[PDB]
Amino acid sequence: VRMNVLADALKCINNAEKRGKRQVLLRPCSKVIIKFLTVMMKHGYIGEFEIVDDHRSGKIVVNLTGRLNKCGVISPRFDVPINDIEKWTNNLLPSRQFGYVVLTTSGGIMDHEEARRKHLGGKILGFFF
Amino acid sequence: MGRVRTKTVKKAAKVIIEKYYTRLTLDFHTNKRICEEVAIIPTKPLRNKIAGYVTHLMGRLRHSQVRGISIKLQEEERERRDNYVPAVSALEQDIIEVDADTKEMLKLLDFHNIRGLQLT
Amino acid sequence: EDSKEWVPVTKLGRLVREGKIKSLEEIYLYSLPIKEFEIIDFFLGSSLKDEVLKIMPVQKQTRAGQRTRFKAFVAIGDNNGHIGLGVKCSKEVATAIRGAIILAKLSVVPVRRGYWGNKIGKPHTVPCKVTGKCGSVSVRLIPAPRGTGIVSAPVPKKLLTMAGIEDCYTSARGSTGTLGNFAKATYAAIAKTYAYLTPDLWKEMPLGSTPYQAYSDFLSKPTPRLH
Amino acid sequence: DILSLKEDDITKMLVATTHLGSENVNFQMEQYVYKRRADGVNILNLGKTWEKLQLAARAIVAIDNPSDIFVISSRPIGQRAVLKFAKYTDTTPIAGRFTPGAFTNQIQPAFREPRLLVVTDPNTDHQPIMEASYVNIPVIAFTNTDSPLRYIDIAIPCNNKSAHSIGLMWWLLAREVLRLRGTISRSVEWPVVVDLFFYRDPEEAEKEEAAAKELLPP
Amino acid sequence: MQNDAGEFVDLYVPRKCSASNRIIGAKDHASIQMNVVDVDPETGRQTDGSKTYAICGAIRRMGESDDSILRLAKADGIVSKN
Amino acid sequence: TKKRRNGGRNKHNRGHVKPVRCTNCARCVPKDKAIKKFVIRNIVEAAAVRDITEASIWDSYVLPKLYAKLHYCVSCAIHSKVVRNRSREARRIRTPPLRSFPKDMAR
RNA sequence: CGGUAAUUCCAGCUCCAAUAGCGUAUAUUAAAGUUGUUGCGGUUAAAACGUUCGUAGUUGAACUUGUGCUUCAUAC
RNA sequence: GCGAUCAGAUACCGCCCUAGUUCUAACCAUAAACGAUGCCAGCUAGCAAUUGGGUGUAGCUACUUUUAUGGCUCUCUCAGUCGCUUCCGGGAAACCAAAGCUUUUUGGGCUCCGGGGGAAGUAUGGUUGCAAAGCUGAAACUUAAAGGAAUUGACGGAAGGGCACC
Repeated sequence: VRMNVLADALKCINNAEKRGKRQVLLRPCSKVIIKFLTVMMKHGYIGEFEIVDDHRSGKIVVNLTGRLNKCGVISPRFDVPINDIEKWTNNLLPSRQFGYVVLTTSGGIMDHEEARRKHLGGKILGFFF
Repeated sequence: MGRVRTKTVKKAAKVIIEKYYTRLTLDFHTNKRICEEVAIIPTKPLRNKIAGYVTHLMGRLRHSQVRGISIKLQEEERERRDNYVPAVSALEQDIIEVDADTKEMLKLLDFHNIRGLQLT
Repeated sequence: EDSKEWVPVTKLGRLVREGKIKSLEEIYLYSLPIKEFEIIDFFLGSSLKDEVLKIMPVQKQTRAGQRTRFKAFVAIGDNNGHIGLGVKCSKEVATAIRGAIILAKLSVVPVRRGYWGNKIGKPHTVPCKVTGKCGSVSVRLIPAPRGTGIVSAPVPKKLLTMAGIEDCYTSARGSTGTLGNFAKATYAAIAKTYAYLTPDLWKEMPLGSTPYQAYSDFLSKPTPRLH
Repeated sequence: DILSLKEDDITKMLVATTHLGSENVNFQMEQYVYKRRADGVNILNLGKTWEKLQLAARAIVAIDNPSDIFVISSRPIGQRAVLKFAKYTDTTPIAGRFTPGAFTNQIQPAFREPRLLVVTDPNTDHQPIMEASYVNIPVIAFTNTDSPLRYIDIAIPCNNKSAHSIGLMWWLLAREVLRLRGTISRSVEWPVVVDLFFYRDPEEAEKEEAAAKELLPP
Repeated sequence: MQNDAGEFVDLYVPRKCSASNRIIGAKDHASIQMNVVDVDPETGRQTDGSKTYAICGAIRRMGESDDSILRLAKADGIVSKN
Repeated sequence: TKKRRNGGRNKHNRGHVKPVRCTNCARCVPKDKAIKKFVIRNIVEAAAVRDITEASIWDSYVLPKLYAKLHYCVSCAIHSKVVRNRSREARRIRTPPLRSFPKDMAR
């Protein structure tokens, strides 16, 4: 059954990034997906994505750019306090310079470089670099 | 059959013929005489070979010469074999032959309403 | 003493002997075929040291009875930002290493050295993390702060002391006794560092001179201009 | 305009059966195929493939050496055109065998170093295409539907199995290399014929003499 | 790349693929500089001013770089009325 | 070390397939893993045709042939050399060769 | 290695490593991505139950107040 | 049990046949029970067939008639399956369109299983069976290799060639 519905947009972006596609058709559009790509959109790792609506679940057609390498998804959502947030930024993020760990804190989905500013902690969602 | 020709008789037969086909004869006995001129040899049975092989192929260049040789006289004839034969053109002058579905492509693309007629 | 000035064979090395290219990374800029080591004797050669890593013998079973030929490794690296790797088999150990040092020079590639966490003062280690696999060994290069030197096995520490990478973290899986697959694994990891689209490289270039365009006259002339 | 299609040429393009494409399409090449008849006549777009020529023409200039553009062929029906194509432009004609590999050369002081390979067929002339994969080479290939496109930029979809198609397009190349700062006085009608890139007959060559001087005695 | 005291520090900047944005690896030997030159709009008369295109091996080895020229051809308007 | 893509021969989604006795050793070998040869051979073999058609009654009658579908164990068609030992790049072919003529043993 | 010219044995000369320290045993930890959650492996190297059903257990799609609009504190 | 064969032959080959083979009634519960590849889900490419079902002929053909049911061909689509072609993915390789997306210390759930080779599927206990046996299942001891895939050695008892009076 379709277990993790965040996850296989990120294995359809990453899979279709590698072959170098320019547009990507996700299915079926969580509002955690759109909150995730908007985090990937403020940093320009993604185009402007359009949500072709059904009355079923939603479908997204995403425009790809070609700036990113890997969007993954940390299943299960491990509970990540602020103190062990640094543990993950060594692991998932390939340099201290760039890269992002998206996590759901309670004050809205933000990456670690916002939640380490707003002093929030939450559960982890995914990453990208 | 069983008297094949080695490399030296083969690799010298070309290099004298494409150079000195001119003022060269078919007569092997005088083709025996010309090998001491246009090259050198240490021994006379090699001139029994290297003249014998060129004369065992000398008539063969008249009748459909094989590859690997440039006689320097057929290529200047090949300029005339680069002949334009007049006057091959559009055959039925348009041509009127069309596949009857790309006649649309002769109209949807081309503004030429010229006579390309349906042949099924 | 040269004692023999190299002949321009290709059109590329024509230009470096005629001096129309005076920068080594120009051929790296368009990814040219660098197929004469007499190219890199011009640009570098000052500060290019050879180290061998193994002179691993290797044998074949003929009918009476064996025959040994020598797969000598050699490793050249300009001490800041260029590295190479050389492997060849021959009947003598001298005619491997006199010719292995050729085969390392032909594959000399540029290193990207990046700041670990704070961009101050001539970046040192590596911009990202890179794995190079060559047959079941895969060395996983990782940045480190200033002043902690190259921690590895002693072999690819020699691949990085001569690469200009200053302070690196490494970890190597697999049969790490096979030296061919442990040199080449790091070589295919060091050379990777300029093939990874860090977000620093998004604004593009004017995108080209392509020096066969920029110098189409000297290759149009057949006269071998000297100097 | 003058850089547009100029439909006197399509009157000649029907003659070389450029509309006739092969049966099997190969999805890279489907962007040029207009449509198909029943039972395997895949009719390509004719203005696409004419627009490729001026695109190929806009590519073939800005190579300041006309020497350094290697025209090649392997098939002999593509050979009489190609060496005669190098008569007017100063390209190097490569008819037949390549001797792989050309890449540390033998006698020649300068190299046989190309800079834009161009090739009548990607199927059968596959050898130096995949040998153009080493020395940074743009390759224009005359294509049919069934064609590889590996290391190909650009393709030119014509017919590439008739004697007349390759007989046409090299004359179609011959115009636009000279129309575009090649000084043919801006697309006037041609002093050279548009059929010299043809077999006078299939081999063996019958006794069709130079300008066909007929024998008064039998 | 560049440190705080405004320096493009290490060695160079590689060209990116003009088709799908990827980097040109510094040993890419199915790489290209494709210099399509423009033309006078009236008749013939090739003008100076080319259009330089860079196309990586990863795209040409797919074979999908006949059409990936055309997108860079059409968006630059070099091939026209498409 | 797997030698064939299909292993033995050709068992795609059946689970298990019926056996057949080999023609000249009577070995239980299966149906798809069986070198099937199918002969249509004349009854006089090509030299008595000029002798039977003397003593024919009719207008040459033309004579019948045999019709049998012979199965072989894999050894009993390497030993008979119906089928031998292809190369490693020619174990991958099924479609060629005859390439010369109409095949004999019919004839 | 030693099977009668021992770069390993018994020595002598020499030489090296640490040094008021050094060797030996068992134990333990790191090496060990050879117990692996981070992090292993299972076509052929050890390793996918003969098959499917199925409670325990583990794991389960989408949707249910979101940016607007005006101002100032505020980067310039 | 014969008859041969062989140095012997409780074997292969040859003859005779008995339990068995076969049908219902149960037991047994294993196999190279193999795709040596658990299962549910998504993605990443061509091309050729090919079994069902759907659909368009702007196809032929059947004659009941130009027809219409039937067949074929062409076009598209599901559910696929089998082959090839290749990675422009992985792998120790042989290879694999999954054995790929297992990325750089990686993450779609879930279960079963492996930890140098032997000893040993043994010993012993429990449990099932009429029994054969099945499931569970060690250690003392021994040991530095055992194993995988591939190269090069036999134009050494295997095919296909090609020579000479050692």
